[PDB]
Amino acid sequence: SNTQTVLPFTGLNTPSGVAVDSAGTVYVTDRGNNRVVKLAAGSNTQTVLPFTGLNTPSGVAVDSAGTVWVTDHGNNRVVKLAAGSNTQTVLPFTGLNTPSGVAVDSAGTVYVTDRGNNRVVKLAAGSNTQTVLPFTGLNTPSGVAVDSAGTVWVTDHGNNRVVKLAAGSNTQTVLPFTGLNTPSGVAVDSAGTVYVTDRGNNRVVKLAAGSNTQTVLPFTGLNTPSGVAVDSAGTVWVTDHGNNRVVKLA
Repeated sequence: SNTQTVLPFTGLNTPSGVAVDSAGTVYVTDRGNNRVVKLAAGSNTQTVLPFTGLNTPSGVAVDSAGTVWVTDHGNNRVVKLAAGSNTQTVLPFTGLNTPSGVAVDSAGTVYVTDRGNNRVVKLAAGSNTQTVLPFTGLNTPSGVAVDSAGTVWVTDHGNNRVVKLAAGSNTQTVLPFTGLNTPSGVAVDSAGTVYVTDRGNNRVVKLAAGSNTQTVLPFTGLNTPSGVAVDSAGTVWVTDHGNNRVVKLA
């Protein structure tokens, strides 16, 4: 489209994370207001999800069954709400320090960027014991994404790079992005295109599947974009954190 639309959220303050489910519902962590909000496709009226006591919520993910996971960055925990639940559940992660991003795969496995500990942790579906993924050399990692094949992508925020780890691998690959300044969010689509919010450069970039060099997306007037999500139609949603808004691009 090359023409962005602003989503009709109201009263956002420094929105951080964004996720989109199969029905086109958009979930946003309204980080400055300690709340998570959602907008149904073609809806005009946002709903506030019944989380309690959040402290700078920073990442959000949503599975096929509509369960919502949120990184409660200030409380060193990850919380979830099942589709029809009014009580949040704290996941049995241990030792988290300022957790930032979260992603969930088709099997229900949850991946979290444990930002203050420079590591990525996972809770396999049906398991109560976390494992630490074998990334190396991370510095204050923020965004995380997982594709259909179980490959995990991480924005290595402090090192201005984006890395990936194939499932069951001891091999970390640095992706060929260029000139990144504080990459903070990452998304991958079913074709394997990777989208990254380049926060310090006020732009969003992508490495199209099969390409050796990045493209800058035709967004307009971004200020410190923070999070990115993609749906099955290729629509890109970005939390334009410094402008207290959420933008999308078909």
